[PDB]
Amino acid sequence: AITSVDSYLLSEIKPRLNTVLENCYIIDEVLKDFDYQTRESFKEAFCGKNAQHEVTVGFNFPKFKNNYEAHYLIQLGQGQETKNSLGSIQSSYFEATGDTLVESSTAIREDDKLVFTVSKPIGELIKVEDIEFAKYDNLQVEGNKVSFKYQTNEDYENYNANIIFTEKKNDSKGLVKGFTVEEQVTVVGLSFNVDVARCLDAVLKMILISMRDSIEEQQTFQLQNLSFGDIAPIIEDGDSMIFGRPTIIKYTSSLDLDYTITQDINKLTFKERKDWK
Amino acid sequence: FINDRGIKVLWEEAYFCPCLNPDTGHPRVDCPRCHGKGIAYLPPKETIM
Ligand SMILES: [Zn+2]
Repeated sequence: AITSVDSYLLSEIKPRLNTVLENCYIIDEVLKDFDYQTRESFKEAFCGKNAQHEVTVGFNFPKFKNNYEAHYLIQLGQGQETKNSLGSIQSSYFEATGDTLVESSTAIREDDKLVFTVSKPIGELIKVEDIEFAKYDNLQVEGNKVSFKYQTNEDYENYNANIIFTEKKNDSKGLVKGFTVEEQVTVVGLSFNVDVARCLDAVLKMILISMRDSIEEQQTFQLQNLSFGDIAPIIEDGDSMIFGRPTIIKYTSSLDLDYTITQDINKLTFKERKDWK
Repeated sequence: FINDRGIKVLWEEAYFCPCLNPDTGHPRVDCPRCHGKGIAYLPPKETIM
């Protein structure tokens, strides 16, 4: 697909940041190496459900004033294409496949089959969690349902699973044409308190490590690489300075389009014609 | 002359807050005596400026 690393990072960082900040012992583990008073002050101010201060995330160049006490500024950077395929053919498909998804589901009995229902039509099934079927189990997929023979499996009549699968758009042939790009995004934790900037740096590094395992950047946005700048005053001529430490996140990812092929051939036919010269 | 020309103001005097971290040297961000500024203020004084 076409991709937007900045919007991915914003969408991914915001919930993760919230879920760490609402959970005190996580911060208590992340900041174990800092000075005791720095740790306790940060945990008192920003952390837990009762926290009176709050962190914020957003892109650069807003028209309004931000929460300069603690704010992650996201800032789309450079990139370059790095590796190309022969013919620019990144892949080919017989059935137009969408995004990868993971969904929780439960088995149910139906007509002496077990079935799992999924919210969308299954274009491909990658894994039913914790199950490997035998041929006897007569595994079949149909529409948005996975179906599974009941006879030997009655104990599992309410078994709970996670389905990893991917959508289908439509039944069509084509070529995925495109290339790989290596692209940079900068993130900086602004604070007018230097110890807050240092803690926001630690929290961001933890978040990015945790992010490396996510499906989003396992399937796309691969090879996350981190670089770190000096701590410096971002703005120097207010009633106080504003500090931050930049980090650069670099990703390798595919830019591509679905070139559908309308041509289809369904029968050869043969004829002999005679040359009398 | 100054009392005629100046506006009434409240003046409060700066001092460094004793909440500064004895190692890092930076203010505690949760300090109630100073709201994350390193500087605490004495009670206000009425003056004209
Ligand atoms: Zn203080």
